[PDB]
Amino acid sequence: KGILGKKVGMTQIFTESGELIPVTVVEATPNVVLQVKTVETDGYEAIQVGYQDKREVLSNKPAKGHVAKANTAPKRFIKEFKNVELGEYEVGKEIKVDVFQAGDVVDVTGTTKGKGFQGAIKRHGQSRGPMSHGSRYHRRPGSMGPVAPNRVFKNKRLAGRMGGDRVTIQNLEVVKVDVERNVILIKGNIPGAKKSLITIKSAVKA
Amino acid sequence: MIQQESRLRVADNSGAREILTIKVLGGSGRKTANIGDVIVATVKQATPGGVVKKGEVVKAVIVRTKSGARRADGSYIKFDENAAVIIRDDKSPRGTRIFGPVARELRENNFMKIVSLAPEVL
Amino acid sequence: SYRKLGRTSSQRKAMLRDITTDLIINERIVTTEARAKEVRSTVEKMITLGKRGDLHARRQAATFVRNEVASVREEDESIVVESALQKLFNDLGPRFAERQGGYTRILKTEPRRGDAAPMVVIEFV
Amino acid sequence: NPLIQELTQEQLRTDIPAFRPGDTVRVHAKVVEGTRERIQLFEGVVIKRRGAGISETYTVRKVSNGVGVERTFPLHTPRVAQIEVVRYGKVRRAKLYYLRALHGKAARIKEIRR
Amino acid sequence: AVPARRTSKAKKAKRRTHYKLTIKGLNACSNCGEMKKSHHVCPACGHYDGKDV
RNA sequence: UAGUGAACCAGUACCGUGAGGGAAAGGUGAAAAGCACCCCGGAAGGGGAGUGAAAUAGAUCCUGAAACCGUGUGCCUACAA
RNA sequence: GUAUGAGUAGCGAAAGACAGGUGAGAAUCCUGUCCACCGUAUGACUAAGGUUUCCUGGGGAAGGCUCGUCCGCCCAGGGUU
RNA sequence: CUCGUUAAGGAACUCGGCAAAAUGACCCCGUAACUUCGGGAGAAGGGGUGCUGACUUCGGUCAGCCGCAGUGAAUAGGCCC
RNA sequence: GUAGCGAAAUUCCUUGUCGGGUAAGUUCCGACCCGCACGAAAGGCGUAACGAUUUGGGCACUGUCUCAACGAGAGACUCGG
RNA sequence: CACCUCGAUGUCGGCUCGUCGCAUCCUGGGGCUGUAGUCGGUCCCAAGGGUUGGGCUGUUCGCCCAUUAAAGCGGCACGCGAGCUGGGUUCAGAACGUCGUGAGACAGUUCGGUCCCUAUCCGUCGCGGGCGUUGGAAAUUUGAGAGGAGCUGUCCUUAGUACGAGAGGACCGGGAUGGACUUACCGCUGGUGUACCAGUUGUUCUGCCAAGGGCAUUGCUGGGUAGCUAUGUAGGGAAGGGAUAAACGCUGAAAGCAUCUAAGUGUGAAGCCCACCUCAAGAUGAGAUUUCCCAUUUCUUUAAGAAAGUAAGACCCCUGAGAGAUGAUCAGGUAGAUAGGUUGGAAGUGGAAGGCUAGUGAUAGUUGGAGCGGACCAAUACUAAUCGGUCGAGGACUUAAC
Ligand SMILES: [K+]
Ligand SMILES: [K+]
Ligand SMILES: [K+]
Ligand SMILES: [K+]
Ligand SMILES: [K+]
Ligand SMILES: [K+]
Ligand SMILES: [K+]
Ligand SMILES: [K+]
Ligand SMILES: [K+]
Ligand SMILES: [K+]
Ligand SMILES: [K+]
Ligand SMILES: [K+]
Ligand SMILES: [K+]
Ligand SMILES: [K+]
Ligand SMILES: [K+]
Ligand SMILES: [K+]
Ligand SMILES: [K+]
Ligand SMILES: [K+]
Ligand SMILES: [K+]
Ligand SMILES: [K+]
Ligand SMILES: [K+]
Ligand SMILES: [K+]
Ligand SMILES: [K+]
Ligand SMILES: [K+]
Ligand SMILES: [K+]
Ligand SMILES: [K+]
Ligand SMILES: [K+]
Ligand SMILES: [K+]
Ligand SMILES: [K+]
Ligand SMILES: [K+]
Ligand SMILES: [Mg+2]
Ligand SMILES: [Mg+2]
Ligand SMILES: [Mg+2]
Ligand SMILES: [Mg+2]
Ligand SMILES: [Mg+2]
Ligand SMILES: [Mg+2]
Ligand SMILES: [Mg+2]
Ligand SMILES: [Mg+2]
Ligand SMILES: [Mg+2]
Ligand SMILES: [Mg+2]
Ligand SMILES: [Mg+2]
Ligand SMILES: [Mg+2]
Ligand SMILES: [Mg+2]
Ligand SMILES: [Mg+2]
Ligand SMILES: [Mg+2]
Ligand SMILES: [Mg+2]
Ligand SMILES: [Mg+2]
Ligand SMILES: [Mg+2]
Ligand SMILES: [Mg+2]
Ligand SMILES: [Mg+2]
Ligand SMILES: [Mg+2]
Ligand SMILES: [Mg+2]
Ligand SMILES: [Mg+2]
Ligand SMILES: [Mg+2]
Ligand SMILES: [Mg+2]
Ligand SMILES: [Mg+2]
Ligand SMILES: [Mg+2]
Ligand SMILES: [Mg+2]
Ligand SMILES: [Mg+2]
Ligand SMILES: [Mg+2]
Ligand SMILES: [Mg+2]
Ligand SMILES: [Mg+2]
Ligand SMILES: [Mg+2]
Ligand SMILES: [Mg+2]
Ligand SMILES: [Mg+2]
Ligand SMILES: [Mg+2]
Ligand SMILES: [Mg+2]
Ligand SMILES: [Mg+2]
Ligand SMILES: [Mg+2]
Ligand SMILES: [Mg+2]
Ligand SMILES: [Mg+2]
Ligand SMILES: [Mg+2]
Ligand SMILES: [Zn+2]
Repeated sequence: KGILGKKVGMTQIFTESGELIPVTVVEATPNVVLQVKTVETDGYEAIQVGYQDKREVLSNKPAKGHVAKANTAPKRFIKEFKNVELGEYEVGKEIKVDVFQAGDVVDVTGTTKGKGFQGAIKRHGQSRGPMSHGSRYHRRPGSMGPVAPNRVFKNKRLAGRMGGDRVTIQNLEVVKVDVERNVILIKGNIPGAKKSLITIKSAVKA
Repeated sequence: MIQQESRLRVADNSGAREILTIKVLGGSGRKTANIGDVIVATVKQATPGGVVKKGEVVKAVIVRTKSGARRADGSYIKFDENAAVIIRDDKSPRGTRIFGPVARELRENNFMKIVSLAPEVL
Repeated sequence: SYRKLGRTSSQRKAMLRDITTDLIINERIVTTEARAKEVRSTVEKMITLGKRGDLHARRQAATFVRNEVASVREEDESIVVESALQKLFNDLGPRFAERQGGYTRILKTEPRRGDAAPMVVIEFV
Repeated sequence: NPLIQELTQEQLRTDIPAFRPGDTVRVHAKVVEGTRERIQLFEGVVIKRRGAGISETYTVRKVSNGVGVERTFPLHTPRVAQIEVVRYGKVRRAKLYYLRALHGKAARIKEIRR
Repeated sequence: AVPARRTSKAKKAKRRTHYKLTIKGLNACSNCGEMKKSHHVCPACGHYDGKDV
């Protein structure tokens, strides 16, 4: 079980018993199965899924041809889902939020917000140097290594572009499903900026 | 958030007035203690006639903090000061009376004697 | 967001007031790309005040528009001087009574010789 | 944002009285000490209102047994059976953080009878 | 820190591989036919989008 | 780069409070005949047109090396230590 | 003499903006307007020292840490009773 | 690098409270050990400061008003053993 | 080798021993005296006041720190010189 | 010992950053026990992870305080000063004890005392351009290989059971909740928030009143949106396979017996291979799938020839942000909501100006939850993304099968 949606934002919800929990609102306009991959044709089993109808002028003839089989408008996002029952899916089939029910445990994948070039202190949570007592070492990445190798070992973490990575949060709870609004309320917070792509899947650990 | 060297008022009549934190029990690297946590402290100022006396290493439980606690229902409680109660090893308070309001978190932590003696539990 | 224009906060405010009053007076000026892309919003907000026309808008604008001589005529054998603020509320507001925003346009032109700084013309429509 | 408003519009409560920071309110806060549930009254002056929609919260301050205490409640929590406006105070700002430093008479707020 | 070895001609030229100018956005002006920068007022005739300015 | 420090406006320029220290720098052509005039350019500088045996002898002017810089390309080079 | 580093470091405390003018050419020169800075001074006099840097009219080679139509620079006159 | 702000804690930092923070003007009250009797001493520790009326002996006092805050900004000792 | 002082700016053994201060004090303070190796004008002992002196403790204070976060400006970065 | 370095290889301690070894401090498995149980002792396997906060001292060390499951031992120029500090030690000053006749000196102490360098190459962390991957393109992908992560307490129950005479008190099994660490995010609690709101001092300017602007650290002060954020919130190290280490076997001879082994066969660890997360076809071995374009023109020569228009498509240019040092990425370019403005809201502030009323007045009430309102939300082509240009295939051969 899986679906693709757009990270609408964050709010909070009162459960029964009056508890208050943070939820992330993820909207998922019905995704469409654009292609079915099998061991015969591709060597592995999975279904290609498209989401977020795209303006035609924003699409290419090759892209339109690919989606023609499913007989739907061009989709902005396309992703393959594995570990699903291919028998249950066919090109042109629709997937709605109702695939999930409240109380489900899911893995949510997103692309972390990009911070750009960041120093080691922020990027790797390393310790500053003393800010006084004559210190001229505040936000620097520490020693690069011992003398003997005459080089620097790999993974000596340094400043660089931070964020924008594929991150999965495991075992988030599906608080609610609104089919009329194609909304899934997921307990907690999930990676990615608002309007970014989000991938909900049934938790693998479960 | 009470940490080592943090000073707290004493919310009982055990004799001590102001204590200083030595440890935050509960873990090897634990840094901070909040309401309902036990600490090892030293008496930096004691009432002249009290049982507990100045310079004594004692255990205490934090009963109210400036940075208070978050309740499961989404509410919060914050106090105007950091106060603790000196206790024996079995959570029994060393003194007989408790001063000022106390946070309700102590109930689930099983400081029932302090909770009963408290003039008010919030 | 907004641009810093390589000035401190107070300096940027003063420069924007200067350029905005200059555009009000002349209706067409030449500046750099960034200065123009910020002056457009400021001057159009000033025109919004002028369109409103009430005393409250007048004073709000006066906090921003500079105290300069927009124009001078000899009317009734007497010199009539119109300030930048008076021109705004007497001419520019009524002129744009109908437009729903977008009172200015920016035309890109040659880069400046001394800097190669991209230059543009900002002018009322 | 419109979508979030719609989702949380259902749970928004409706009987919240009209009060602003500086007004004295009594909060009928439900409490459970096990199986038994009880209403504990927290009466004090509203120090702060922040947030919007479902996320709006307000803080109430009272000096009990010589110690200042503040409770922050979600404005729409079902755990608060009722909010009652005991008095309307005259203040000049939204956040009354200055009260935390004052005591007794210094912290008094004139009433206005709106 | 100072260069340990002088840079050779070949290495220097390799480095300057990417140190070049470029000219982009030039196409014929509609009004006068002179080459101009797209989205810019034609410096020759002072026309943009078919109007004098 | 020799020969006086100085072949040339040299004990000069320059340095130093001062005593004192102390340079660099020769060559158009036989003859200025030192490029009238025209063209591009604000000029500089060029291209013609001329002088000349020679102008790639045009005054930074005989010859004009090497380092260094550049243009054109016959061959080679983007799995290589 | 010429490289390398390298078209890299630096371009030496701070507010400028626009309109007009001049001009081959202007962020950098002129005029105007507003704005801003110093004001026991970043103002007004002077001694020393400098030694024409003063004024007027020209110039844009070099100097000005960019530019320059401008200058305490260059050219020509003139100025100390 | 220069500068502003900071939850809770408050020297746990460190060789060392280095740096920063804090104190800072005026008026009033009050001020220790010790002493060479001068000092210590601005010890320490506290209080007042805005605006409007009325009255003043003209320094005040009384009453009222406003703010989170009244030497409302800038410039002004941290203290003790 | 007297008085006076003494683990001292002098005590190696030494973090001497004991007491005070701290939860914990090789530093500090008081005391003791087996003074390695004090001692009376290369002065002995004490001493109010003074000290950008050295040393230990306390209050206040805080980004010194737990443990870092944000914002402003200059450089860095892109472009023209 | 004196082999490199005296035309310089910077010395203790600390900080920052770690990495490796195992002779293992904790956690894991196991044998023996003078192992009843709870604790242990010793030995074997085991380096996956973890292994602290202070007082004193320049210190390492060490003692002490308080914790912890534990507070491991070592190498890396006693790692790490072109990464930091500079307290100690080795300069010049001065002083004490001591030695010297003396200048001075230490067989010793004490106070004070300049730590320079713009990264060329490799290396390391990030990001682009070129070409390749054999027709040209748009997407989606397998995973050779690589990295990450790997910790642990307490309580409850089983059970006051097994064991023990009693005190005491379990293995195994099942739950709950923490510590430290860590991946994300701003709905909450807070921080910040220099083009948001308000109060307020001095002076000065808009001629004056009123209302405002300038400067005073953003003048100061009280709040605070977006964004960025931790101490805030959510989540993770779950379960489980495969082959093994020590160890224990089953069957079994050599060796009628015995025997875990030689053949045969099994159990067995936080360890190894998976499992979980991320990168990944420049994996030149350049993979796979879906879809799109279509075999053009001219000249040379049978040329895998040359160039020249294009097709599919991409880019230039332009409007930008959820992206960003710049490239890049992504959202758009009138086939339009990409940004600015405008309109209406929201947060936020806290009652605008101008009036009126009361008051001698400061001021208060009212008009009116007003006015203002950066980044947030929704609509609206009003302004600007105009017009345009550039690049971009015609698909080699050999041999199986058909
Ligand atoms: K010649
Ligand atoms: K060549
Ligand atoms: K050079
Ligand atoms: K060079
Ligand atoms: K001139
Ligand atoms: K120390
Ligand atoms: K004193
Ligand atoms: K007051
Ligand atoms: K003072
Ligand atoms: K002694
Ligand atoms: K001695
Ligand atoms: K002691
Ligand atoms: K002294
Ligand atoms: K001194
Ligand atoms: K700070
Ligand atoms: K700390
Ligand atoms: K040496
Ligand atoms: K054992
Ligand atoms: K290990
Ligand atoms: K220490
Ligand atoms: K190590
Ligand atoms: K160093
Ligand atoms: K080195
Ligand atoms: K090298
Ligand atoms: K003013
Ligand atoms: K001014
Ligand atoms: K704030
Ligand atoms: K490929
Ligand atoms: K009003
Ligand atoms: K409002
Ligand atoms: Mg740290
Ligand atoms: Mg090597
Ligand atoms: Mg200012
Ligand atoms: Mg102007
Ligand atoms: Mg609100
Ligand atoms: Mg000579
Ligand atoms: Mg020749
Ligand atoms: Mg020659
Ligand atoms: Mg290879
Ligand atoms: Mg090759
Ligand atoms: Mg360089
Ligand atoms: Mg300068
Ligand atoms: Mg002065
Ligand atoms: Mg002159
Ligand atoms: Mg002149
Ligand atoms: Mg120049
Ligand atoms: Mg703080
Ligand atoms: Mg605070
Ligand atoms: Mg310490
Ligand atoms: Mg320490
Ligand atoms: Mg200091
Ligand atoms: Mg002041
Ligand atoms: Mg001693
Ligand atoms: Mg201490
Ligand atoms: Mg002792
Ligand atoms: Mg002596
Ligand atoms: Mg003598
Ligand atoms: Mg003496
Ligand atoms: Mg440049
Ligand atoms: Mg030998
Ligand atoms: Mg050498
Ligand atoms: Mg071993
Ligand atoms: Mg070393
Ligand atoms: Mg080094
Ligand atoms: Mg002697
Ligand atoms: Mg010696
Ligand atoms: Mg000194
Ligand atoms: Mg937040
Ligand atoms: Mg928010
Ligand atoms: Mg006035
Ligand atoms: Mg001034
Ligand atoms: Mg939009
Ligand atoms: Zn044209």
